[PDB]
Amino acid sequence: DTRPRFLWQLKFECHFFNGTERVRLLERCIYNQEESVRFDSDVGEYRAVTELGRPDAEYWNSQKDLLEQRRAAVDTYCRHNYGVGESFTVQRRVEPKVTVYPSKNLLVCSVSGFYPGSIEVRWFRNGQEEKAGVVSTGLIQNGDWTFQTLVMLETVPRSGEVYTCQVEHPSVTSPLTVEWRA
Amino acid sequence: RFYKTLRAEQASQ
Amino acid sequence: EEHVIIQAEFYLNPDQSGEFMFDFDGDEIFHVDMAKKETVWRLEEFGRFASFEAQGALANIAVDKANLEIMTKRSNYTPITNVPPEVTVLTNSPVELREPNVLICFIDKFTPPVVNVTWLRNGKPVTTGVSETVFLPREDHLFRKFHYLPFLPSTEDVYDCRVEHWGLDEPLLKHWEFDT
Ligand SMILES: *[C@@H]1O[C@H](CO)[C@@H](O)[C@H](O)[C@H]1NC(C)=O
Repeated sequence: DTRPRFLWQLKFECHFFNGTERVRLLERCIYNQEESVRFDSDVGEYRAVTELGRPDAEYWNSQKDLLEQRRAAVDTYCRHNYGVGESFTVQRRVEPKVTVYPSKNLLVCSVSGFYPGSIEVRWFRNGQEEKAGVVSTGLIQNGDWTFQTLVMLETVPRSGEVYTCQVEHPSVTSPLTVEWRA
Repeated sequence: RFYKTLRAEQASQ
Repeated sequence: EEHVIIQAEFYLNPDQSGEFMFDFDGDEIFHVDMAKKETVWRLEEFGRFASFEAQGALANIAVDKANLEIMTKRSNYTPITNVPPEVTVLTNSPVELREPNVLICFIDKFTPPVVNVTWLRNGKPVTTGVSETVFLPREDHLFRKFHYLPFLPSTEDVYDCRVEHWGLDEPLLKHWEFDT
């Protein structure tokens, strides 16, 4: 299909810092791939980002009920919607499945199926932390409310050497430890 | 509890 | 920061395809099915602890369609430049023989939000057991999407993810097979 396409996106972004202490609303209108106009609660009015957005920022700012409604939305909408799903979003905890395996020479630590994305993975060689030669895939979001990470250790293991992968996550009270002997 | 929808606004004609 | 909740909607012409969805830290809470005019929760649990009135979502889409038609004229009919996707095939967990797993096709950094994704099991299209997500938003104003294929790790099977997008000249085929 070679026919031209015209796309319009509307986004309301509620950004929460220290629970619901500080909240910020961001209304963004995007024509094709260029954001044209926006309402930032920290500013208090519609602002044109591109020339295309100038009639809208001008039009929407002339409507007092809009500016009234949008200035209060951090409480009526953002703080409301955060409470609506707090127990299964903010309070969601899924314990990761930790697996250590060699993949040549590299020693892989697979941490999968966890929630939230906030994780710490530490490698150890005979009880001592090995910070150098550590390479991660980063945090992989699988799109089903679980994450995964792969934390590799560049090492040519000597016999008798015990490698340890230590994982720390909000889901567990104490760190998850997986051992691997050469 | 119900999720709230923020109403889209009609643009400059 | 700590958390971000996004109400993301789009309308696309001439396709006449709209979308309304909620995102919590990148992950879809729900979307509104435009045909069935009803709320589709990402995980069933969400439907048991929260509720939604989809007519508000469908009213927003009518406005998005109306505003797209205004912007189309205003921009002197400037169309979208196709941005082709970055395709990645990966598994949900480390692969073990005969242990059920899920193949993920991550289609990222693309626009407009229109793709054909097909899973191929030994060259033939597997149209059964598959699932997908809606077009998820990005900060660069492009889309991301995921396609899933629950499978049983085998030594005698090969998989391919076939992605077709208008920004690509030929289909993008991403391979996966069990190693060692
Ligand atoms: C999807 O498949 C149909 C098959 O006829 C094709 O014509 C169409 O262009 C495809 N869409 C995309 C986005 O590639």
